Amino acid sequence: DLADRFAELERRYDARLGVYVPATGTTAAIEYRADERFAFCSTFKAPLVAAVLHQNPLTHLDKLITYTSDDIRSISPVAQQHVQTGMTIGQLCDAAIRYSDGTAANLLLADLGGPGGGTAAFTGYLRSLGDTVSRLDAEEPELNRDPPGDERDTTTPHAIALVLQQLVLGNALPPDKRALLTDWMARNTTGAKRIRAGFPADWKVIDKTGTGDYGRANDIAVVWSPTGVPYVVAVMSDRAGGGYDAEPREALLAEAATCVAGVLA
Ligand SMILES: *C(=O)[C@@H]([C@@H]1N=C(C(=O)O)[C@@H](S[C@@H]2CN[C@H](C(=O)N(C)C)C2)[C@@H]1C)[C@@H](C)O
Repeated sequence: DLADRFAELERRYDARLGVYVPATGTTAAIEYRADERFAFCSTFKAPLVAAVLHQNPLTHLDKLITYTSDDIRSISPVAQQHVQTGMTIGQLCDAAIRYSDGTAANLLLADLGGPGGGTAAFTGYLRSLGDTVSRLDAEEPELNRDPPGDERDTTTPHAIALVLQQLVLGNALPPDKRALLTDWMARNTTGAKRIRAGFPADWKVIDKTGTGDYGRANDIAVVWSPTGVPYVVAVMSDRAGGGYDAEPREALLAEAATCVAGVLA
C-alpha cells in the first residue's frame, strides 16, 4: 500500500512528502499530498529554460551575457568560474539545469525580463501551460527562504508534473528546443541520490533537483522503462519540524522513488 509506505517515510525523516505521477495508458495516477504546496526551490529552472528557449530564436543560445561580483549571490558552481569571461545563454541554461547554478538562473530570469526581474513572465509561462497553481515571486537566494506554508515561490507535485510532462513529452516546445531541454536534464549532475537512485539502471532518468531551507529536497524527473514507456515523477519534501536549518534528506526522495518504481515496473 503506497500511501502507508509514504506515511512511514514521513515519520522516518520527520518530513512532509509530496508525490505525483500522471496517469498513463494503463497506470492510474500516483498521488500523495499531490495538491499541497511545496517550495519550488531550483526545480523552477527546468521550466525557466523552456521559457527562455520558447521566447527566442534558437541562436539566442549564442548570445554572450556578462556579469560581475555583485551578481553572485547564491550557490553558482559554474558562474563563479566564468565571471571574468561571461557566459552565453546556452552556457547559462546548461549550468542552471546541470549544476543547479543560482546566478545562471537569475541571469536567465533577467533575460526573460519584465516585472519582478523576470518572475512575473516566468509565472506567465506556467499559466500558458495551464498551470493556475504555481507562482514564482523572488529570485535567488530569496526564493528558497519562504517560511513553511507561505505560498510564495511554490508549486505542487501535481502542477509541476503536468508542466514537465508538456515540456518533455508533449508539444509545449518545438522538437529542436524540446531536445535541448531533455538533453540538459539527461546530463544533470545533481540527481544521482534522488529519483535516479530509486529506478533500476536499465530505466532512463532525466531530472532537475531542488534543495532549500527547512529541510527542502525536491526532484522532478521523466523516466523511461527499458521498453521506452515514459512516466513523469515529481517528488517534493520538507522537514519544517527542524526549523530553517533542518538538513535536506535526499534519502527520503530515493526511498519514495524506489516505492514508485516498484508500482511502475
Ligand atoms: C536550488 O534548489 C538551489 C541549488 N540547487 C541545488 C540542488 O538542486 O541540489 C543546490 S546546488 C547542487 C547540490 N550541491 C552542489 C554544489 O556544487 N554545491 C552545494 C556547492 C550542486 C542549491 C541549493 C538554489 C541555490 O539555486
